[PDB]
Amino acid sequence: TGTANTLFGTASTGTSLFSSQNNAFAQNKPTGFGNFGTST
Amino acid sequence: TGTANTLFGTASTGTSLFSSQNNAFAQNKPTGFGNFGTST
Amino acid sequence: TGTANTLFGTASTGTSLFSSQNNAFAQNKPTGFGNFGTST
Amino acid sequence: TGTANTLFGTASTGTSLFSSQNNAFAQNKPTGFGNFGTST
Amino acid sequence: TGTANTLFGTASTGTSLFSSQNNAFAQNKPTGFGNFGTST
Amino acid sequence: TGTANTLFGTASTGTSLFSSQNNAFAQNKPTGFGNFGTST
Amino acid sequence: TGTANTLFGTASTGTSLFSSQNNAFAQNKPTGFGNFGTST
Amino acid sequence: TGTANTLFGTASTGTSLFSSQNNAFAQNKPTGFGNFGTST
Amino acid sequence: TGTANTLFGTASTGTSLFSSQNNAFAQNKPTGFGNFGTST
Amino acid sequence: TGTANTLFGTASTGTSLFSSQNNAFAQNKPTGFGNFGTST
Amino acid sequence: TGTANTLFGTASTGTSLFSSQNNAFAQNKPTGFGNFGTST
Amino acid sequence: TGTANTLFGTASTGTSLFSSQNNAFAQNKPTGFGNFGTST
Amino acid sequence: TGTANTLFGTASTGTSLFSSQNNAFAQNKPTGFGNFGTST
Amino acid sequence: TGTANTLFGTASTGTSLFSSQNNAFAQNKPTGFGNFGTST
Amino acid sequence: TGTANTLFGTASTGTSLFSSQNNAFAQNKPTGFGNFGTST
Amino acid sequence: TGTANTLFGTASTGTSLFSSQNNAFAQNKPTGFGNFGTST
Amino acid sequence: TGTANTLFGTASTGTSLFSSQNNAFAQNKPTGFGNFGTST
Amino acid sequence: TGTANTLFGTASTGTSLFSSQNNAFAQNKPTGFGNFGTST
Amino acid sequence: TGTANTLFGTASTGTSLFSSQNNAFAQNKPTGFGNFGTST
Amino acid sequence: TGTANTLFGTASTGTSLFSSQNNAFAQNKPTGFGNFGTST
Amino acid sequence: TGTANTLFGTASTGTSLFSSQNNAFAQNKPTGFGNFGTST
Amino acid sequence: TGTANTLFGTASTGTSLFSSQNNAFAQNKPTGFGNFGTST
Repeated sequence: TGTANTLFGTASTGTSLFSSQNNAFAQNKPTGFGNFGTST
Repeated sequence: TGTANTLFGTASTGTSLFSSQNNAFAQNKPTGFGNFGTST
Repeated sequence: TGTANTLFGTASTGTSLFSSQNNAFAQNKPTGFGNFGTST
Repeated sequence: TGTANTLFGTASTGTSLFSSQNNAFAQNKPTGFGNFGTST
Repeated sequence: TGTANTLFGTASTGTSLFSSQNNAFAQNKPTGFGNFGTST
Repeated sequence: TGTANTLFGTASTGTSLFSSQNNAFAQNKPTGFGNFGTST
Repeated sequence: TGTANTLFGTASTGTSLFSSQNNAFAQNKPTGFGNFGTST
Repeated sequence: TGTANTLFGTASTGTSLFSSQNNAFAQNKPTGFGNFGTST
Repeated sequence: TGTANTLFGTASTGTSLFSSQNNAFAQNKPTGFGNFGTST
Repeated sequence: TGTANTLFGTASTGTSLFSSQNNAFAQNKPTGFGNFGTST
Repeated sequence: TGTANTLFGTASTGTSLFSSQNNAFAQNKPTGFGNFGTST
Repeated sequence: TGTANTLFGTASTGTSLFSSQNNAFAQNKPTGFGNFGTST
Repeated sequence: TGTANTLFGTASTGTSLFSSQNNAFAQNKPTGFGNFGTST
Repeated sequence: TGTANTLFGTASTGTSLFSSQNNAFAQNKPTGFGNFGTST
Repeated sequence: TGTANTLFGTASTGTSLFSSQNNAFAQNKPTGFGNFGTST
Repeated sequence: TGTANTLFGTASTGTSLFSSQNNAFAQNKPTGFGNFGTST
Repeated sequence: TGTANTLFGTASTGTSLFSSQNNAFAQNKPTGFGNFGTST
Repeated sequence: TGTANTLFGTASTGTSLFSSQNNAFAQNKPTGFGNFGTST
Repeated sequence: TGTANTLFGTASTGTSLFSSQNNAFAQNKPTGFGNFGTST
Repeated sequence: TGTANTLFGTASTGTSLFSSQNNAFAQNKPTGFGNFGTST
Repeated sequence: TGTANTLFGTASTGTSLFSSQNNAFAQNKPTGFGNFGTST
Repeated sequence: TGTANTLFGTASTGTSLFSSQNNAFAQNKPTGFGNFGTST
């Protein structure tokens, strides 16, 4: 109720859950994440 | 209820879940993610 | 209820789920993602 | 009720859950996360 | 009730849960997390 | 009631729960966490 | 009632729960945590 | 009622609970925790 | 009623509970904890 | 009523509870704890 | 009523409860505890 | 029931049911009256 | 019930049910009257 | 009930039910009248 | 009931039920009238 | 009941129920009238 | 009841119930009228 | 009841119930009328 | 009752109930009318 | 009752009940009318 | 009753009840009308 | 009653009840009308 981010990760190897949230009445350039070199 | 991002990742190897959320009344250039070099 | 992004990733190798969301009353150039070098 | 981020991680190996939340009436460039070198 | 971040970690090996929360009426560049070298 | 961060860690090996919370009427660059070298 | 951080740690090996909380009317650069070399 | 941090630690081996709390009307750079070399 | 930090530690081996609390009207750089070499 | 820190430690081996509390109208750099070499 | 720190220690082996409290109208660098070499 | 008034998000007033489950690697072996995994 | 008034998020007024479960590796073996995993 | 007035978050007024459970590796063996894992 | 007035967070006025449980490795063996894990 | 007035956090006025339990490795063996783990 | 007026935290006025329990390794063996672990 | 006026913390005016218990390794063996672990 | 006026901490005016118990390794064996561990 | 006026700590005016008990290794064996461990 | 005026600590004016007990290794064996350990 | 005026400590004006007891290894064996350990 709000931003509910769960993770379960059963019998896993290498699991992660990243979350960002930038709330404002005014916000100059809010990033969530930086640059990615390699993905997946 | 809101932004609900779950991950389950069963018997997995290398699982991730990235989320960004930039809410404002005014926001100059909100990125979510940077540049990707390689994907998948 | 809202933006619900789940991932399951069963017996997987290399799974990811990226999400961006830029809500505003006014937003100059909101990107979601940067440049991709290679995809898939 | 609010941002509820749980993790369960059953029989797992290498599980993590990162969360950021930048609330303001005004915020110049709030990041959530820095640059990623490799992902997943 | 507020930001409730629980973790359960049953029979696990290597589990973590990181959370940041930067509330203000005004905040110049609030990060949540620094740069990541490798993820997952 | 407020930010309630519990951890249960049953039969676990290597479990941790990090939490930061920077509340202010005004705060120049409040980080939550520093740079990460390796994650998960 | 306030920030209630409990930990249970049943039959565990290596469990920890870190919490920071920096409340102010004004605070220049309040960190919660320093740099992490390795995580999880 | 206030910040209530309990720990139970049943049949455990290596359990800890760290908490910091820096309240002020004004506080220049209040950290909670220093740098971490290895985590979990 | 105030900051109530209890620990129970039943049948345990190696249990600890650290707490800091720096209240002021003004406080230059109040840390709670120093640097950590290894955690968990 | 105030900061009530109890410990119970039943059938335990190696239990401790550390608490600091630095109240002031003004306090330059009040630490609670020094550097930790190894934790948990 | 005030800071009430009790310990019960039933059938225990190695139990301790450390408490510090530095109240002032003005106090330059009040520590509570020194450096820790190993913890838990 | 009452009205629901959102700009940027779900204004549900009806019987809104979300479910995410995983029944991965799960084996239902009933001789009689078995139901497994009913996510409505 | 009463009205719900959000700008940026779920204004639910109805019977809103969220569920996330995992039934991974779970084995239901009833002879009679077994239900397993009913996430509504 | 009464109205609910949010800018940036869930203004629930209805019967809002959140659940997260894991039934991983869990084995229900009833001869009669067994229900396991009912997350509404 | 009374109204609820938030800017940045859940203004619940209804019957808000949160639950997180884990039933991992848990084995329900009733001959009659067994329910296990009912998280509403 | 009375109104609830928050800027940055949950203004609950309704019947708000939070629960976190773990029923891990727990074995319910009733012959008759057994309920185990009812987290509402 | 009376109003509740917070800037940065939960202004609960309703019947707010928090619970955290662990029923780990716990075995309910009733012949008749057994309930175990009811965390509301 | 009377009003509650906080800046940085829980202004509860309602029936606020917190509970933390552990029922770990605990075995309820009633023949009749047994309830174990009721944390409201 | 009277009003409660805090800046940095819980201003409870209602029926605030905190409980922490442990029922670890505890065995309830009633033939009739047994309740064990009722932490409200 | 009278008002309560704190800057840095709990200004309770209501019926504030704290309890910590341990019922570890404790065995309730009533034939009739036994209650054990009622921590309100 | 009269007002309570603290800067740094609990200004209780209500019925404030603290209790800490341990019922460890304690065995209640009533045939009729036994209550053991009632910590309010 | 009269007012209570503290800077650094509990200004209780209400019915403040503290109790610490231990009922360890204690065995209540009433046939009728036994109460043991009532710490209010």
